[PDB]
Amino acid sequence: VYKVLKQVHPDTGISSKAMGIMNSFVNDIFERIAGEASRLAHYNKRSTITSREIQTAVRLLLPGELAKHAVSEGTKAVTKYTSSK
Amino acid sequence: RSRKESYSIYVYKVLKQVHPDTGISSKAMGIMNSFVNDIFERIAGEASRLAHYNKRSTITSREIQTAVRLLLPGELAKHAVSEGTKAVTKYTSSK
Amino acid sequence: KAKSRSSRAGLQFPVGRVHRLLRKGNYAERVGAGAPVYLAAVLEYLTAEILELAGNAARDNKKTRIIPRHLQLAVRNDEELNKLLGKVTIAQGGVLPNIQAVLLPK
Amino acid sequence: RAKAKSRSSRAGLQFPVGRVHRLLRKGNYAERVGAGAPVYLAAVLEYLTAEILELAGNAARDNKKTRIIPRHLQLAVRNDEELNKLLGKVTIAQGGVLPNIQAVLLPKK
Amino acid sequence: TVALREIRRYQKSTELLIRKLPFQRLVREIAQDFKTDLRFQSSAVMALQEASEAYLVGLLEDTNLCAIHAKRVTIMPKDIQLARRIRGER
Amino acid sequence: GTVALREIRRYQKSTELLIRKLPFQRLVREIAQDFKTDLRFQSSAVMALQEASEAYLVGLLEDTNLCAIHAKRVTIMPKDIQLARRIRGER
Amino acid sequence: VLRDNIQGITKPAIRRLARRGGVKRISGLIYEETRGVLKVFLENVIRDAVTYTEHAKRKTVTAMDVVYALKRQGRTLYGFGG
Amino acid sequence: RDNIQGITKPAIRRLARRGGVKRISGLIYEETRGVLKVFLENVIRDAVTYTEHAKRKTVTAMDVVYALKRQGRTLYGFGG
DNA sequence: ATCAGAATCCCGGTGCCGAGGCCGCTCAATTGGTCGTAGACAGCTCTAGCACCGCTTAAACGCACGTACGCGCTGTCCCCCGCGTTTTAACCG
Repeated sequence: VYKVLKQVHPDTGISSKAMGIMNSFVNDIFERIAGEASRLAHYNKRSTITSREIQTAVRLLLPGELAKHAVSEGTKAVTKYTSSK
Repeated sequence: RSRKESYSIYVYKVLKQVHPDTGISSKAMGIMNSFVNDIFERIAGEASRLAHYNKRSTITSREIQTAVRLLLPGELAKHAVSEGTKAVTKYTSSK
Repeated sequence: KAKSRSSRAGLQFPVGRVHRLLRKGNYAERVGAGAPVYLAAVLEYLTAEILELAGNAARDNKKTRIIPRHLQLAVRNDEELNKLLGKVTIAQGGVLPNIQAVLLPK
Repeated sequence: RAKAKSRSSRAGLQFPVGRVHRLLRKGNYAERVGAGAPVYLAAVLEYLTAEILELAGNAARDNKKTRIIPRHLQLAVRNDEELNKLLGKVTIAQGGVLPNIQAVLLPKK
Repeated sequence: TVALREIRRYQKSTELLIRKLPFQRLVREIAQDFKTDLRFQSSAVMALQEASEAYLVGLLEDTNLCAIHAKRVTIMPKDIQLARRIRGER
Repeated sequence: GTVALREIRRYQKSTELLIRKLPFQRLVREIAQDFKTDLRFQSSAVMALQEASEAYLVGLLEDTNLCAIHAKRVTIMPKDIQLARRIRGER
Repeated sequence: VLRDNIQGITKPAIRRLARRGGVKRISGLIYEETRGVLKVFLENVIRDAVTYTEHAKRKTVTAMDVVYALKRQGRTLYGFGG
Repeated sequence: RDNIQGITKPAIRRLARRGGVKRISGLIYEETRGVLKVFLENVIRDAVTYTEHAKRKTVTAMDVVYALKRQGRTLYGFGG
């Protein structure tokens, strides 16, 4: 946190109120995604959150085109993660 | 698992205990089954939410009572909590 | 025979049906157990309330059959029930049999 | 010696995976959680935060201010129609909207 | 004068005025247009047509309520936009 | 009514609170005691509640104003709020 | 034709249900926007509902998935399944 | 008394001067005030229950956030 | 269309109190082995999924005459806006 923002925009300051605002925002987003994944696991009788659970929850959450691009980037990133060392 | 579980049959049993002559229609039967399943999932989600938030890695009685209080209006849930506390104490005391 | 909790607890609603979820769903390592009876009682009493409200609504039209139209009428006559499901509308709702002055003639 | 690294970084991310993984396990949702799924969550969260911060920064530069404020965040949210579709259930302090005023408010002559 | 008769008749009946086969066909076409070769349940189609029917009758009741509020019966597209904007889905 | 739209624009740019310490404070304090006495409220939380209340008020009043434009020219009425609330589902 | 059925959905039925809703007259500019936004809403509903079903490695869209998708959308309706 | 006067007339007039409404009325202020009591009472009651489950009797920022998330229309407060 | 007036939009100086940032630490993040366990893929039962058909016609679509109302102008009065002045209280400390 904050390190990434200074890398991409060194000339923009930010108050702690905004940092708390985005912290609560990501808290709510994580809570909603985790709850939706848990419900999807209950519906399909699952005791382990795998890639498909979170992928379906993410595509369900954001709109289609951006979700498709995001999961494509995630696929290329996870192939890079598993292939490199 | 192959047997299609339905939850309207329990409502039917209570209905037969009260007024077995009259009853519900097929579409209405589907409606109450969907309502029962939706309320069932909502209270499960409420328990999950409370358990996550308060770092509550358990759920005995207070947690689900708070879930009932959150789900339902204040006065009706308070009366339900009172009879539920009495029932759970009686059940533990009886054995 | 086989001593199930239904007769001992005196409740027709299924007891371990929730236990199924708790066990196979593996929600936590400390979940439910006592939760079943609690939610079962709450659902039973709410279903009794809804059954009473639907029965009261049905008799207003001198008819003794249950239709989701009458469920919508009973719900929409309740402001608290409206606030519970304000972002919801049930099909076949239509309009009420009482007609306002705007539509009737002079 | 083994290299104990943050598993998001090996996937090209920056958000630490440990806190969200611990929240998932301790949250009473499921006692077993895979490794790839919190990595996907971290990647999605990083991309969304970077996108909203970049759009807010561009709007702020258009707004003739060097630093971010909640008003610029509101304008950034209201600028994209899809963000109004999805993030319309949440607003931020002193909300705003594009000039959708009509021409019937002013007294007629 | 026949408006009274129609109101009484439509209060006495509740038949689904949107037909299952055209809406089924529309759903099949649109679904296969987005993602090809996927099946759709008949019960899901019936539920979706019920949802659309409820949505439109609620929207039109709101439109009528806004009409009579502004001492009118016929309505303009602005009321529909109004209802969607207060609901916030637009 | 014509300078009012200018004031609308002015208050549109404004991004600060209005009644935090002495007022809203006494309000939430009072209501808190009414439910359960001996309660307190974080200053940051107080600010967040005031901003949420004023943002929701802005949105709902904008909705009621656009519903009042349908009644010709410019004038609000109690029935405007009541109707809008019912339509949305709050009432 | 099994394509280009945007004109297929009929306005008379919406008019008749509005008549059932009390409305005694409608306009021509109404359906121009109503049909477009109805098509947009239907597109979004079908998209998220079929997105919901994709989790369980299924090919057919089930009733409970559609009901829970509408529930997530905040415009839910109950039916046979769910 | 001062419970209804906590928010003044020009305060609602400012909220209308930033909320679209160009023409206001006396009864409108009272209605908006009652809606405000309903909203505030709901949130404070939710917070009271949530701070009674953990036996604390005081709300923090996170408490307020969870209380307002229960209303459906969620909000993001300060801190967290 | 055209000039003067009130409010507004951006900028400058100051109080400060919450923001920008240094350091520890400790409770959590990582790495490594087990292996029964739970998700992914081939197969049993069989249900309903995609598309069309015999037959009747209700209803969608296109078109004709006209009325309730869409939209605009006119009268009103009452009921809230504009502004000067006082108090009073909101934010400051």
